This record gives sequence, C-alpha cells and structure tokens, in this order.
Amino acid sequence: SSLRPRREDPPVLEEWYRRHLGPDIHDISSSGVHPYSFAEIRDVCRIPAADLDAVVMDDSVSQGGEGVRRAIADRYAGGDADRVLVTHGSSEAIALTLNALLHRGDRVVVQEGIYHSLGHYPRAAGCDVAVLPGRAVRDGEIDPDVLAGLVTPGTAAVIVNFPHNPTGVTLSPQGLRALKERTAATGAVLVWDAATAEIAHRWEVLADPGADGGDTVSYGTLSKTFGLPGLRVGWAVAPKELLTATFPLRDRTTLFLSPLVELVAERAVRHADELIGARAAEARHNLAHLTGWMAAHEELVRWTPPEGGVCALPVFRELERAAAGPQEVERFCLELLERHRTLLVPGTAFGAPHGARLGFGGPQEDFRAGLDGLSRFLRERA
Amino acid sequence: SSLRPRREDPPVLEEWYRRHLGPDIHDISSSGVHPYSFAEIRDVCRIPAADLDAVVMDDSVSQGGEGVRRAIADRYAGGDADRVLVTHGSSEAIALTLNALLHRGDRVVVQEGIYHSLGHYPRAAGCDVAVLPGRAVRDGEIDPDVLAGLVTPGTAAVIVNFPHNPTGVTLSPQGLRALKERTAATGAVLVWDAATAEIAHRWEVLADPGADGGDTVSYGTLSKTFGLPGLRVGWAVAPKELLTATFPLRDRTTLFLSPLVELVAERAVRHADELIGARAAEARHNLAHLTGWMAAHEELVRWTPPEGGVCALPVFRELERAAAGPQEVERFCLELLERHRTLLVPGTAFGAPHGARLGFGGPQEDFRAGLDGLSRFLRERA
Ligand SMILES: Cc1ncc(COP(=O)(O)O)c(C=O)c1O
Ligand SMILES: Cc1ncc(COP(=O)(O)O)c(C=O)c1O
Ligand SMILES: [Au+]
Ligand SMILES: [Au+]
Repeated sequence: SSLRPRREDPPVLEEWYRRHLGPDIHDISSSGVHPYSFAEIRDVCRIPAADLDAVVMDDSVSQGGEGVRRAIADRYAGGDADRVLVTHGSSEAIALTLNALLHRGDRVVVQEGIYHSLGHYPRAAGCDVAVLPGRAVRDGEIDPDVLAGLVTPGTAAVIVNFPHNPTGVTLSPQGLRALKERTAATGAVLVWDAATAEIAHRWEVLADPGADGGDTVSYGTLSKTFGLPGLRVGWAVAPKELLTATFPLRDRTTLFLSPLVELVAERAVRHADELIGARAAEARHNLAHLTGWMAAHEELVRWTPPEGGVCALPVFRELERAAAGPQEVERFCLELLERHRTLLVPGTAFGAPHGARLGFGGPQEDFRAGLDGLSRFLRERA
Repeated sequence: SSLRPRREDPPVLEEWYRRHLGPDIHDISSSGVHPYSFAEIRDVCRIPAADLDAVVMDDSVSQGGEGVRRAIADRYAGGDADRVLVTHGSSEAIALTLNALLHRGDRVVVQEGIYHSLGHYPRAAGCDVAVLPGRAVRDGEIDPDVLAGLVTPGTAAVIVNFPHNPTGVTLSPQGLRALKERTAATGAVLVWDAATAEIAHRWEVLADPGADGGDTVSYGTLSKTFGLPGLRVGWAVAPKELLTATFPLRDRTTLFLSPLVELVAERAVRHADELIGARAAEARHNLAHLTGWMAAHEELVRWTPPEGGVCALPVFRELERAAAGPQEVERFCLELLERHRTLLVPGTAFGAPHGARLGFGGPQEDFRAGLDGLSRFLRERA
C-alpha cells in the first residue's frame, strides 16, 4: 500500500502532556488558571437554561458571532467589532493571521523561548528570523539599544508574548509604549500575544495595542486567565483588511464556530472580571507560598519571580553544575513524576535546558503537596 | 508599513454564502438538513441540565474525547475507537489527514466536481492529479473500464464523496465493493467522504469502508444529515498510525475540542437514528413535491434525480442554449435572489457551469415558496 504517514516531530510541550498527563497526580505545570465547571459558569456569567435551549444549531459566520465579537471588541479593541476575529482558541487565530501576514524573505524579530506556534509559522513561511534575547527585557522594558539594532526599517514584524510563558516576564506601560513607537517608526507590525494579559503583578495590566487602531496584531484567549481552556475560544485583534484575507484558509480548515459556544463565550467576556478576579486572587495566595518555598530552597533552586501570569521558570542548580545535555531535565522531570506524583514541564520545551515550568494557577489546597513532593525530591538527590 | 495581506481567492461556495446569505429569504441551497434547536437536542438525545453543568471546562485530548470516540467508532468503525479522530467538523478532519497522507509526486485520482477542500489539499501537496469524470459513475458503479485506467499500481489515493454534493450520485453496495477491491489490489488509499451517507434513496445506506480495518480514510460529520452544522463536529476513520501523525499539525491549529461539545456530540451519535429519521422522512416529502415540480417544468429544466443526500443539481436549458460563459449562472442566481427572495448555489462552485444546487433538506412549509419563486422566475425569462 501507499500509506506512508509524513514524519513530523511533535512540539516538546504537547508531547510531554500527551505522554504523562493524567489522573492520580499533583499537577503544577500549567501556564493558566485551573478550570471552572460549566455549572459555575452559568452561575457567574448569568446563563439560564432557557437561553441555551433557544440556540438554533446553525451556521455561524466567518469572522465570528456578532454578539461575542462585540464582547471582545469592547474590552480589547476599543468597541470596534470589525477588528476582531473569533477563533477555536487563540491557536487558530495565530495560524490564520500569521499565514496571511508573513511572506517569504521578510525579516522578522521573534522573542526568545516563545511558545512554539508563534515562532513556528514565521519559520515555516520562510521568513528571515532574528531572535530577541531573554536578557534584553528586564525592568519592564526591552533594552532600547537592542530594539534599535533588531527592529530597523524594512523589518516585517516583531513577535512577542507578554507576560511570557513560561518565565513570567512582561512590560511596563512605558516599555510597551517604547516598543510601539519603534515598530510604528520602522513600519514593522507588532504581533502581540496577550494570553496571560489580565494577571499582572509588578505593573498595571497592559492595555491592548490592538485598541489603538494601528497596524498591529494582538491575540487573546479564554484559556489561561479565564479558566476556560476547554471552551476553546480565542481571538485576533487586527485590521479588517487582514482578517478577511484569512477567510479562504478558514474555509478549508474549520469554517466557523458553534453559535452555542459563542453564546457562552459572549457572557464570559462580559463577566470577565468576576471570572479572572477569583482566580488571580487565588493564584497570588499561591505565589506568596511559593516565594517563601523558593527562599527556603535557594541552595538548590534559583529563579526570577514572575512579573505577570500564573507560571514561572525555576532553574535547578544541579543541571547548571553538570551543564548540559538538555536531555537531563526530562530525566529529572520524569523521576520527579514517578517517585512523587508531581508534574512540571521540562524546560527543553522553551529553550531553557536547566529550567522547568512551575505553574501556580491551580487549586490552593495543593498546589502545596506538589511543592512538598518537589521538596522531598530535591533533598534526595543532594 | 509592511502590512500586505497575502491575496488568495475565496472558494466560490463560501464567498457566495458570505455575500448573499441572510434573513428575509427562502433558502433552498443547502446540501444538508435544516438544523435543530439546542432544546430539541437535549430532548431527543436525552440530555439533562445536570449532565452539562457537571462538565469541567478543561483540556480534552488530541484524538478526541473517549466517550464521543466510542459513539462514532461503534457506528462507523466497527467498535474500534483507536481508529477515530474527532475534529472541528469534517473540515478539520480533511485538513489534518490529507496533509499527513499526501506527498509531492504521487498520482491521485479525484472525483470530478468535488467539494473544494477535498480537491484542494492534493492540489496543494503538489500531487499528480487525474480526474474521475462525472459520467463514469452511473447505476451505482464506476465504469470498471474507467477504474482500470485511472487506478493502476503506484496510484497513491482515490478521493471521492458519496453521495455526491451537489449532484446526489452514489454507489450500490456492489459498486463500493468493486472500488474497494480495485484500490486494495493496486495499493491505493481510498479516501471516502460520507457526509450525506445516512440518507440513501435508490440503494441501501453504504457501510463505512473504515469499518473493514484496511488502508482507507473515511470522513463523517454531524452537519449534513444530523441537523447539527452548528455543533461543528466531524471525524476521520483511518489507521491509528496516520491519525497520531496528525497531532503535530493539530498542535499549531486547534489543539483539541470542548469536552462540553464532546458531551453533546456523544449523545447525538447514540441517538443518531432519531435525529436523522425525522429529517430524512421530511426531506423525502420534499423530494416527492420536487419531482412533480420538475416534470411540470421539463421544458426549461432538466435534471438527474438524487440517488442520495438532500440536494440535487438541476440544469437550466437556457444556459445550455447560450452555452457559456460560466458567469451567466451567477447573474441568474443573483436575479433570482433579488426579484424573488430565493437562494441557490450557482454551479460554478462545482464545475457545473449550467447547473445550480437545489437543496431540499429544509423545512417543508416552504421549501414550496422557493419553488413558487423559481417557477415565477423561469416563466418571466422565456
Ligand atoms: C502563550 C500561549 N498562547 C496560546 C496557547 C494555546 O492556547 P489557546 O489555543 O487555548 O488560546 C498557549 C497554551 O499553551 C499559550 O501558552
Ligand atoms: C461533502 C462535504 N464535506 C464537508 C463539508 C464541511 O462541513 P463540516 O466541516 O461541517 O463537516 C461540506 C459543507 O459544505 C460538504 O458538503
Ligand atoms: Au510549533
Ligand atoms: Au478549497
């Protein structure tokens, strides 16, 4: 037969979860907040059974249901619905837009250690790619000298995710303001992933660049801060001109969304503050206990604390002392899972060989035991 | 700025609906049955509010929720769940699988007049494409001489949709049995879209080739026969070996489905017969009235009656008499819409210049007026 499936490697992050995610374990690896039950959702976002039952299971539209597009636009695009594309999670948004945006040849600046599919599509589009290093961003700004060197006239796009999954680095309202001007001046397009935007620790929550009305693309999703990764709804905020040029590709992949799923999402974006607040507040209870845990263990673990989001990237000192290979952290994260029922994401997924993703977005009531698992783990090896 | 959106033409079918679909009109253009309300769905498929509310809005899995994969597998894959991939409508299934299946160079046989994205992906994959003509399939079999010529050793895949959207041509259990053997013998992969599979008029409902356990790919969806185009759930039935090789692409596009949407779909596939039966029976009430309407108008309209599905392709004699250009049918379908509030899909979407898609899957209670609209329309021009 001619059944030869094309061999492409799975991205480290997804394959890790596929292989190891399951029940009977203390999971502290997620870059998002722990999910709500659908019960809770109807209660918080105010959804009667009669409103769901009234939904005709018919075709939605290409750009997204008018109701839910209004809800996102108001919050993120300054009322302009024509500038929102609603997608099957922000993943579909990234795929559709970047496909329509990037050409072969163009110079594109991509944040180091970025979530794959954001660096994946420019790499695929055969773009000329120049890395914006991790160390270049500190104290809520990108070294203006590094910005001058990397983003010059001609440059097609600058792709960044802030707050950063997994490190938890982000920008000050000034830092973003500088970056906007740099890209406005060179003609570059700011591509801006705002997945964990709503949870900020050091500075105030960053206003969406897509709200300006300029030549920028920004993404958002109900999956990280909202506690609805399983609703599968995200968006892109960008010029109508681009969004409509994504339709042909949508026509051979997904077509459109469920008006039922849209109904729900519309109410989630309206009652967003109630949804995020309860989870953010909970996550900081966790952050506090983590910081103490960190200082108690500073002989074995070094870290930069998150300036945003609900996950960090602790670095284990023993992997720096041996120094490579990257395969070690995976063995580490495996042994941690087998002996103590505790999950992290090995840093090989984020170009941080010595690091690992520790997420504190989950339930307070352990949480704690994952740490107590890792604590027991770290002592045994030393 | 560098915001130059890549210019790709929208497929005729989708852009037609985008431009012209709306309210205040009699729509008789759909290749599927008219949709259910979510109320009706909970009533028919037996879904209490307490079962929905119990759903944690968390991550589903890559291949699809075990519950809903069982429901499809039992009905379509002979119990084997490992052979089902559940996707955002069959559209995602076609995209994921064909991407993983087709290589550059291979010879692929593609049914004439096929729904775009089925012919789109082999064309994209740079495959060597040879058309299987419309006239080659009649009386529930493909001319065995045409099969001998087109599907020879080496041939990578044969892509077909039966019953055919829009013509409504399909196969006898013998016709499919012949086609299976031809492809089994040459080593070719049968790619088989079974969207409108459950509604058959001339022969019995075609058993799913994916149930054999051989090297075949078959698609299915709750969108055409089930009355749930707005639930956005379809599947592929194929070897686990292929389906798992689609994961990398899913990881940069959609990730997975909603466990809430899966819960619903699981109950829809179990109560499938109740869902289809009420719509099939209704559609045949419509077919009967259409056949009479057809014979009453045989001076202006010629057609082959559907052997399956809920749409046909009537041919208007005036477009054959003038003979081209293809742009005429669109003017026709536009003028029909403007003067009489009646929608069809102009045949330019299916490589049938003189034809137009008339769907009889909609509500009985006009229905009739669309015909009475088209009747009034046809007389005026002659
Ligand atoms: C920054 C970022 N963007 C996007 C995604 C994909 O999520 P979704 O498609 O639910 O928005 C993830 C999940 O790992 C993420 O961390
Ligand atoms: C044969 C066929 N397959 C697939 C589709 C896409 O539908 P879905 O993605 O809902 O399965 C259509 C809709 O026009 C169709 O006619
Ligand atoms: Au990727
Ligand atoms: Au297409």
